[PDB]
Amino acid sequence: FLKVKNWETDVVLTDTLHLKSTLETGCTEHICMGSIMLPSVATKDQLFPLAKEFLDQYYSSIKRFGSKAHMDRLEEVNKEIESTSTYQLKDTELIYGAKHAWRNASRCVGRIQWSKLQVFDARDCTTAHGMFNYICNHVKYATNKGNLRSAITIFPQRTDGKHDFRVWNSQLIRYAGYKQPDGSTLGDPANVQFTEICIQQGWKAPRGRFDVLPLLLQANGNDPELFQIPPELVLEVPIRHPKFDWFKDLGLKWYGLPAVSNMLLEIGGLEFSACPFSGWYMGTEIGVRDYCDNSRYNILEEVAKKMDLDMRKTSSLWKDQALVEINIAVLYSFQSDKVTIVDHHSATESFIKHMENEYRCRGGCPADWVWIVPPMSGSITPVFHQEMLNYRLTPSFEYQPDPWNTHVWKG
Amino acid sequence: FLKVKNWETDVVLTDTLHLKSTLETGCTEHICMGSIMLPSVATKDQLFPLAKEFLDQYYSSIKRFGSKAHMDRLEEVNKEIESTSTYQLKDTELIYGAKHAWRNASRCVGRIQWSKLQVFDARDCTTAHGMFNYICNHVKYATNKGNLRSAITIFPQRTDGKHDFRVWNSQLIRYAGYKQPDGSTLGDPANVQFTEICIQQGWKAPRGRFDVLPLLLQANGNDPELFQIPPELVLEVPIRHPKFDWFKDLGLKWYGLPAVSNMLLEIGGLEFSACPFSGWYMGTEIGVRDYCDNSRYNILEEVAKKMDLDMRKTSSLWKDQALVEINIAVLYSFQSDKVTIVDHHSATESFIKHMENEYRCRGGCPADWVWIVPPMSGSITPVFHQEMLNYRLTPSFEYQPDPWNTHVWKG
Ligand code: HEM
Ligand code: HEM
Ligand SMILES: CNCc1cc(F)c(F)c(-c2cc(C)cc(N)n2)c1
Ligand SMILES: CNCc1cc(F)c(F)c(-c2cc(C)cc(N)n2)c1
Ligand SMILES: C[C@H](O)[C@H](O)[C@H]1CNc2nc(N)[nH]c(=O)c2N1
Ligand SMILES: C[C@H](O)[C@H](O)[C@H]1CNc2nc(N)[nH]c(=O)c2N1
Ligand SMILES: [Zn+2]
Repeated sequence: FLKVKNWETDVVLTDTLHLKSTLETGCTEHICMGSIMLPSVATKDQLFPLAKEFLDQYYSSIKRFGSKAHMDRLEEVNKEIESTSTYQLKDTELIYGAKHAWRNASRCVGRIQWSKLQVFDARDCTTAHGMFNYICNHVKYATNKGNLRSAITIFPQRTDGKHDFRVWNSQLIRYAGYKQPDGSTLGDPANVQFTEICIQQGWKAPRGRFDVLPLLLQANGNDPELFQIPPELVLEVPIRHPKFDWFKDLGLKWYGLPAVSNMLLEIGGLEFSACPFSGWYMGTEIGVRDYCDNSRYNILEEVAKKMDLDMRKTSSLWKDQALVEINIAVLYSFQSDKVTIVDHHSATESFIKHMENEYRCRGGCPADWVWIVPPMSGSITPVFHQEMLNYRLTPSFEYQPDPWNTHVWKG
Repeated sequence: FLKVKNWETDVVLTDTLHLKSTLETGCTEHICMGSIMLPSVATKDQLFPLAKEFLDQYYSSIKRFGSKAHMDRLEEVNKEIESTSTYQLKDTELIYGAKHAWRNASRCVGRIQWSKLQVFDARDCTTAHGMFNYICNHVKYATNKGNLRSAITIFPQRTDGKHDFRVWNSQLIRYAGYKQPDGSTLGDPANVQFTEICIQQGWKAPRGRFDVLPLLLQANGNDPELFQIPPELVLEVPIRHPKFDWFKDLGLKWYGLPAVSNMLLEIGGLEFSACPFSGWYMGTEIGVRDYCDNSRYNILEEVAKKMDLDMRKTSSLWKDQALVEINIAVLYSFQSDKVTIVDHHSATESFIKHMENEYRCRGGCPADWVWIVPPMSGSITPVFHQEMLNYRLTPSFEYQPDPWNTHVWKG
């Protein structure tokens, strides 16, 4: 019945939710792997315990634990796992499972919103075109004219393994990355291998900077196909500073909608290999990681110059100073456009408040300190000072291999 | 034989040193405690294995593993643990053990220096006055006119338990903290309970801000006694900015020498309860933690004002902007005074290089990501992007209770 302390407010909370934890973390009694980025077909025997566990907590949630309805649904799913060696989720069960996959995502600082999630049931989808249509309506709904709304679209679950629905993009909206004749890189270096796959499958690249990538959609295990998101559905924010008018000359912009598409949603032992989900951006993901990561857009070089900073000396903190301006500007631009965004102080304060609620009415909140603390100004945000216990609850979002490493291809 | 990756350079290194790990981390297979700050008399039976292990690696180090000298020293220490149920370290063994306690300190970003350590053997000390004298010569030597040098002074080891040598200060040099009649706090709020103990034992407090605290020294389990470090031995740096002359008006200064005095040094199963050790400061400990921690000096309030920043809105990043100036100033002040200091970019780069050396010639480097990453500008330093394995090797520095919670007092 462990305790976690906050070393800024002296607040203690008691965690018992970790007792319901099931999966393994990577750590042992003699080694901690909490800074490792990714540490490590199904059968019908394994499937009923997972189904039972999920069903027991779902009916526990609607305040009908063990009622006739719960007992009949247990027997019903049991027999469906006899008949088909799989089963199907109720609409209500799918919405509960998705909302709790988010709720349980220990690397997510935005979970105070977890119960406000819009679930789009695309389990009737059969083709890549159908996926494109579903994905388009997700983008339009979640963007909502810049008044962004959280959403997830859930495609058919894995069955045999070789019939998988997969979005090959890592995010629904990403900027292209092309290498150069002189060896360097234009666009987004993260995506250079994906940008090349698109071209290998027929993409005709407008080889510039902020070129939105096309979708690569694989349906029912078939080879994936290219589709272009109507550019009117792709909302973008131009980045200006509220002081420095040379900022516009920098010519930077980002897309409004963060939408992860490469993860796996697990519910009651069922695996949804395509489940794109979207929220809104925290400022630092664009301004610190996207723009100033050394292997991403890498703009500290220029923003420092155009401020005339002492770049000769490492200890002038020219890099730090240019970093704060960039994030004031990303924020400023998004807000003056009514496009939803959150600064890393408001987001981290909300997560402390979210943590308090979870410990009260749930007995804990799995949390990954390495990922919750923002990538700048860490100790002036309250989560730096907050002990967190990390553990794996289900339903959950999991990593999965890139599909071009697994897909027994064909044509 | 685990692997750790750097996600900025794609470099991989292989860790086998973790196999020599002995102590437990707090984590299990189902919970990770890597963000918990402090997770959890000796006998003669437990003592020989610890002595043997330490001796086997010491003689392995001087390239005489298993020689006659090693076999005789094993038998000699064995028999001394028969005779006294304890044993005594050789001068060479004490220096090796201390240097490796540092080398093994997974929370320390400065370990590239671990083999340059000056060891002061105070095991002949018998009185609090003798401790004062030893501590004074440590301060003078390590300060070295601002050309700081690393050092440790090792007082008699624990024997029965009730005869402990302890420095009651948490650091040799700290600023006093006094509460106020109006409820607030002057000085350093961290130390308000220690500042009060000093007064309860007879300290006459010059109730101001940067008042250097007196030593509280307990010798051979006796009640501790107060001593004032000659102020000429306490080097201090006045904090000015290289742009903002209102900075001097702020009237800030810090002491040059970071010297931890409350930790326990463990060598071959022997426990040195008083082992003050000192290096030089990394800029962010003063400028970010000491000055801008909410429960420390808490100056973001004023530095923001005197810059005229948008403090009405949380998302103006006024706090971030005022943070970068303060750390440019702490650094600038220390350097213009020839007083050794390191910026968080140079320090974190050196630790990557140190990590590479350890994996090569040692098979690993225990490392605590939560503590290695600096408390500001985290992801623009290379350690943010560096996976680290944490594990506990011995010799080691350990936490221990504050002595005023344990000391069976008297007079
Ligand atoms: C509501 C607005 C949201 C905000 C402000 C937010 C914030 C964040 C941030 C800053 C990250 C770190 C991303 C990174 O550094 O790679 C993250 C990760 C994550 N978010 Fe949230 N998020 C939001 C909505 C959502 C939604 C709707 C879901 C799922 C339904 C979700 C699930 C996750 C997951 C699973 C991760 C982990 C990604 C990984 O491990 O690579 N978030 N979130
Ligand atoms: C050579 C210059 C050094 C630098 C730049 C340096 C840097 C640091 C920093 C920034 C911390 C974090 C302190 C905190 O946030 O509380 C730390 C912790 C630590 N340092 Fe180093 N250090 C140096 C020398 C030393 C020496 C000489 C020793 C021991 C002989 C040492 C042992 C430790 C230990 C044991 C900790 C952990 C303290 C704790 O867990 O609370 N360091 N160091
Ligand atoms: C591989 N890391 C995952 C990842 C990469 C990105 F690019 C993101 F934008 C987000 C993300 C996702 C959501 C729903 C909200 C938010 N604020 N960020 C997550
Ligand atoms: C309880 N945390 C430990 C702690 C507190 C402090 F105030 C320090 F200054 C240091 C420290 C120690 C050394 C040898 C070098 C350095 N750069 N910092 C460590
Ligand atoms: C090595 C380390 O685990 C890696 O850099 C992690 C650190 N924490 C992070 N935290 C967030 N939010 N996003 C990230 O990509 C990372 N990267
Ligand atoms: C909760 C958390 O473990 C605590 O704030 C830690 C985080 N990392 C730290 N890292 C350093 N270097 N120093 C600290 O005091 C802390 N505090
Ligand atoms: Zn761990």
